[PDB]
Amino acid sequence: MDKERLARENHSEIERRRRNKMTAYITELSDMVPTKPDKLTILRMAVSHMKSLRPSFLTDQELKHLILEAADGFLFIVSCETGRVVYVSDSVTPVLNQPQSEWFGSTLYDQVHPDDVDKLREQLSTSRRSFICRMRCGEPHFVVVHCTGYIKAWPPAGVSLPDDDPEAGQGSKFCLVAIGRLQQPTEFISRHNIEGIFTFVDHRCVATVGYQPQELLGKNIVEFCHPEDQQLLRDSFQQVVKLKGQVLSVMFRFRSKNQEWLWMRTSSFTFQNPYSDEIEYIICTNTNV
Amino acid sequence: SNPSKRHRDRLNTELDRLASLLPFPQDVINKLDKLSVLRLSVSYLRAKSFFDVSLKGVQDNCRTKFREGLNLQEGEFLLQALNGFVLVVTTDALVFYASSTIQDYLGFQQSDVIHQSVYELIHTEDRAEFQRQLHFMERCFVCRLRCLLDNGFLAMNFQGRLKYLHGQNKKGKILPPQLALFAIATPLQPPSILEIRNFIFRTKHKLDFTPTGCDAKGKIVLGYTEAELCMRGTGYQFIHAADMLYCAEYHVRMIKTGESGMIVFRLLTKDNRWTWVQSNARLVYKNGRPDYIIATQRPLTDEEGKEHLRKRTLKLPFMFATGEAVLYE
DNA sequence: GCTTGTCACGCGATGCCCGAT
DNA sequence: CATCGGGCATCGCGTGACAAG
Ligand SMILES: CC(C)c1c(O)cc(/C=C/c2ccccc2)cc1O
Repeated sequence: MDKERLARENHSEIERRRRNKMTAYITELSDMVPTKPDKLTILRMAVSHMKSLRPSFLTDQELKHLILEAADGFLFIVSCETGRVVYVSDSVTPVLNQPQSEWFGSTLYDQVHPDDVDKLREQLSTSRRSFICRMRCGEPHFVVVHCTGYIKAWPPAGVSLPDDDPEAGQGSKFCLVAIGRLQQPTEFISRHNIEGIFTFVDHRCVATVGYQPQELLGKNIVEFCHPEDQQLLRDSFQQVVKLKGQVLSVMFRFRSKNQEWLWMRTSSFTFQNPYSDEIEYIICTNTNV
Repeated sequence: SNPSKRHRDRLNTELDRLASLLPFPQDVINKLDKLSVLRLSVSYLRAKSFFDVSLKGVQDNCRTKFREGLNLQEGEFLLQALNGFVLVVTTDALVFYASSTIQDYLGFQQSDVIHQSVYELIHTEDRAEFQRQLHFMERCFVCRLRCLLDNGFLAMNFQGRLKYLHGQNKKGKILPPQLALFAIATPLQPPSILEIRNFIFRTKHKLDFTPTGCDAKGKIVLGYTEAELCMRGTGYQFIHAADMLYCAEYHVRMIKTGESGMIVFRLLTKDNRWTWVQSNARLVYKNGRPDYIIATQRPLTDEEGKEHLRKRTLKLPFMFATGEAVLYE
C-alpha cells in the first residue's frame, strides 16, 4: 500500500510490542523477587532485592559451577619449565579419584603415563593446546584424559605473590593453564613397521573396528588380536618380509572397541624402496568378514 | 507539571536505579536501553535464584596464599581454558547465560544475548537440530552459529548436559523446573597444514631418498630440525599412504632419466599433520654417477591439493585413502 | 538519504483513595 | 455498614524527534 502509512503502522506495532515486552519483563521481576501490585511497586521491590543481592555477571564460583556442571573436568596450572604443578582445583578428586595432596609438590610428568611423558614435553615446549594422555588414580590405574588449555605469562595479574610463598623462588616464565576431562562391514588400509606397529591408519577403521585412528597408531596390531591368533599373525608378518612384493593373506579375530571379536582377513605385502629395494613398511588391507 | 509525565518520571527514576545496580561495567550500563535494562535485571535475578539452589576451594591442608589467590579466580581460569564459551539455554530456547568469551568467538557481547532467544544466533539450517537436542541426558553435537568477526558463520562443537533449572518460579492459572542445556561450545578442528605465505624449500636426500639436509623454510613448514629430519628413515616414511606409489613411480622416473617431473603429494609434519607439496626431484652426479637428490617443494593448499588429486594422471591402489600417521626414530 | 529503533510526550480510559453521602 | 463522585495516579496507545547504522 502507501509508503508512509506502511512505515507508520509498522512503527505503531513496534512500539506496541515494545510496551508488551516491557510489561512482560516487569511481571517476570514480580515472579522473581520475594513478594497484585502495580508496576512501580514491582520495580521498587526489585531494586531493593537487587541491592540486597549486591564487575562480572556471575561470581567466580558461579562461573566455575556452570562450566563443571556442563562438561566436568578439572583445572590444572603447571609450568612449561619443568611441568611443576603450580595449582590444581578440588575437582581433581571427582575426576581422577586423587586428592589435591597428590598433585601439589609434583610435576605433570609424574602424574601421566610414562610412555606419554615425551608427548607431554612436545606440548610444553616454549597459544592454545589440546592433547590427550593417561593420568594416574590396589596397583596403578591410568585413565584417558582429554586436556585443553593455553599458555599464560607467569605470574598472573591481580594474584599477589607474597615473599614467604613457595612460589617466590620459582620464577616461572610460562604456564599451561588447562582443564582435563575424562573419557558395519567395511575395510581399512594400514601401514606397519616390520615389527607390526601401526604407523598409518585409514579413517575407515571406525567403521570396521570402531577405534579412532589415534587409538591404533603406535600400538602393535597383535595387541588387538585374540591370544590364539597371535602366533599365526606374527608368522604372517615375518614371512611377508621374506617374500617381498608377494601377498600374504591371513584370517584372525580383532577385538573391537566394544570388546567384541570380529573376524578379519588381512592381506599384507612389502613396500620396496625403488633404489635400495629395502622394506619401507608393510601395507595391510584389513577387511571385515 | 503534568500528571502522566511525573508518573513516567517515577517509572524512569526506578529504571535508572535498576540500571545502576546491574553487575556490568558502567560503560556497558550507560549504553543500555530501558528494555535491555529490565531484561538484564530479570536475567541476574533468575541466575542468582538458580544458584541459591544449585551452588553452595583449596583443601585446608595444602593452603598457601598464592594458591588461595589462584583459587579465587579458578572460575575465570577455567573459562579461559575452555577455548570457547559456556551456554545455558532453557526449554523456551532462552539464553539463560553466556560467558563473556562469546564476544571473542562470535562477536556478540554477553550483554545482548542473555534472556534472548538462542535461535537468533543459530543457523536456520541447524535450529531444528538444536531444538531436538534441547528435549541418557548427556549431549554431544555440532551447530553453526552467527559470526560477527567474519563481518559469516562458525561451526561449533557443543558438549554438555540437560539439568533441571531450579528457582525459575514458573506458573499457570506453580510449575516444576524444566531441563536446561548446560553446554560448552568450542570451534571445529582441521587436520592439514596450509602455508599462509611463495615458500619454496629445498631438501637434500640420499639416493634412497633418505633426507640429509634441509633449508630454513623447510624447517618452518615441516616442523622438524635437521637431525630429527634425517633420523626418521627415508623419505617414504613421511609420505601419505595415498601418495607413496606415485612418488615411487616418479622416483624410478628420476632414477632412469635424472628428473622426477612435477609431482603432488602429502608430507607428515612434526606434529603429525599432512601438508600438501608440489615437488621435483633432481639427481646431482659425481664422476658421472648419481650422488644425491635435491628435491624442491612448494607448499600447496588443500583446495588445490585436492584438485591435483582429482585430476590425477596415473591411478594406483589406495589413491583416495584418508588417514593419520606417526613417525619414530 | 533510507531504515530501524529508542525515548518522550499528548491523551484519554480506568484505577486507587477517600470524604461525603 | 456499604455507595458515590474528586482528583490524582496507572496504564495502554499512537505519533513525532532524533539518532545510530
Ligand atoms: C625430509 C622429508 C620431509 C621429505 C622431503 O623433504 C621431500 C620428499 C620428496 C620425495 C619425492 C619423491 C618422489 C618425487 C619427488 C620427491 C619426501 C620427504 O619425506
